[PDB]
Amino acid sequence: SADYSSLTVVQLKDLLTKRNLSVGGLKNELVQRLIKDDEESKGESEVSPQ
Repeated sequence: SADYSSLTVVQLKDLLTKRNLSVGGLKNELVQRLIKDDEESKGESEVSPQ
């Protein structure tokens, strides 16, 4: 999630291509995009109480 921001634009763009993510956004956009996708895959915090 944070390691992405540490990577270069080319590096981030490469990971996005492999992940099939939009690389049109700025570096920060690429980081949040990878962060969201990674968090979403893990399940993310979302439950419906009853």
